[PDB]
Amino acid sequence: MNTVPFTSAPIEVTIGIDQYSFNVKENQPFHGIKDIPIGHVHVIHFQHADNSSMRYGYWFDCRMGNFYIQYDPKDGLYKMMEERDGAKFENIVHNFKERQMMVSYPKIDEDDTWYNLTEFVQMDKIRKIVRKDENQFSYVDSSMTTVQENELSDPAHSLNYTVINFKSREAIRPGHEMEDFLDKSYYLNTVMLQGIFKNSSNYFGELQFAFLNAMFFGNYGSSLQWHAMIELICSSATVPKHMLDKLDEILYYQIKTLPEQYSDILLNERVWNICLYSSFQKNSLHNTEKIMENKYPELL
Amino acid sequence: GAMNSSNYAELFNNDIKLFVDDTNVYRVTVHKTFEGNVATKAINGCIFTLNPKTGHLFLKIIHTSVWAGQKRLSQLAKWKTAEEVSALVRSLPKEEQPKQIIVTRKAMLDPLEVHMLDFPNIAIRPTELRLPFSAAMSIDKLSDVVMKATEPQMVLFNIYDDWLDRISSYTAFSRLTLLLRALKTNEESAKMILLSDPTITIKSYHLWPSFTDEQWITIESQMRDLILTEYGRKYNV
Ligand SMILES: COC(=O)CN(C)C(=O)c1cccc(O)c1
Repeated sequence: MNTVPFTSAPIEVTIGIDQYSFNVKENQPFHGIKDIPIGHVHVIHFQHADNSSMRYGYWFDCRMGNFYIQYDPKDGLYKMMEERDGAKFENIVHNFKERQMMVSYPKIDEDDTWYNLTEFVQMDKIRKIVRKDENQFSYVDSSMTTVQENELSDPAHSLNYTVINFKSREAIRPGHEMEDFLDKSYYLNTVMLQGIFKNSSNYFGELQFAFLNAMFFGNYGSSLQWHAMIELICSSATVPKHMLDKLDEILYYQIKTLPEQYSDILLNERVWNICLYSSFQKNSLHNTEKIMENKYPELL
Repeated sequence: GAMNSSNYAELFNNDIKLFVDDTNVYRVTVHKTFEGNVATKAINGCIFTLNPKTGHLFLKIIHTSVWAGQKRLSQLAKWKTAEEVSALVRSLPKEEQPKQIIVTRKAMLDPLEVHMLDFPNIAIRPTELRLPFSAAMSIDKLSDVVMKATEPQMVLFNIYDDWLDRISSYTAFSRLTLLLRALKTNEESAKMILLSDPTITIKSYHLWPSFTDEQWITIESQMRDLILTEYGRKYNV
């Protein structure tokens, strides 16, 4: 178990860690988060009490270093930093742990939700989507746009997701125009899986990361990307049987974790109705279809 | 964006553009099988690709052999149309290629878009107008050449005959759409009006009769009357 400590909390803020969250009052004696499960990526995120604009946060993996947060009063936000003095951090962490100034990452033992939402997400792939190589951790916020959104403005602050575009030369073989547009298997299996992602695990990692950025930051481009990655699979007649089964598990836990009051903005009617009820894989997503129907039958 | 009454004069400016109509590409007569089931038999069709400024018509004849052993023909027809329009553009010299293609039915947008990926600067536009180009097979010489075809074939016409010697493109298009609207609403009556008196002929190199300017006014009036009529006879007004 690892710990992400705080110098202090000078402004009132709602702090999230993965799917959990708690409210911290202005100058309350908060000094961090302990008992963080090792073995998964994590995301700590923030919504200031005074400006609910800009949800922002940091993707990190406690295996890659000791990370701590100090409020920056010039830039006006909680920043993640990487301590290089391992004994300073441990003396500091222990000191705070003895004063019980930390919240405990509140994982129920039965609960596999976080694992299931981050199964294929690796820090190394996050750091290629979010380019800032001087830090081991990755900043994301509500307003950041994607490479693809930019093509249709600051490149240093972009989400470099894999561009998917169903009416593009990459997607459509000269001479198979109709074949490839109505059955995207070529583009899924040859272009993306074999060519770009190399394996389905990396494809699923990006899909899961896009969902989590949509959910935790309301990042519109990330939601576009999540839906595009689902639609490419559902609109392919030929999908490895193992991918279909795992996709069902993936989406199941994403829909299960979504706030009930956000389905209006984060869920795209056309994609889900096509994916669950018309596409090649309309019958291959029983668990996802089941929870979509018992939980959001309005959208459909 | 979509083409409508507001931007109607853009059709006759000096940017090359084509209308593409796919109504008559996949044509079937529906009949009964000996077992009393229903079957379709295809007949020859055509793509109606028209330059509204110049009248040049690229009539790609679609021979029934193109459907042999194919499934979901109505969907195939849209993709075949888009394949053939893309091939026509690639066949034209660069300075003759269109800057826009306007499809008469919105279901042609994605098919044509995907076939024209090599031409990112050719705009594919739908239209809000309800153009009567389906009636092109009511023009006797076009119907004749389609039905006689024994192989795929492109036939070139000027759908305005020699009208542009005397009238503008705007006026020629209006006359064309009036004639075709009339043939579409009551083909029998329309053809009676056109092929009326025995001193009016169709030149061998033309599609329509050789009306004087005054006779065209009379003809056009008669066609308007027919269109409103049928609109009464239909609606009872
Ligand atoms: C409290 O006054 C200090 O000088 C020390 N603080 C809390 C830090 O900067 C700090 C906090 C957490 C971890 C770390 O590695 C350092």
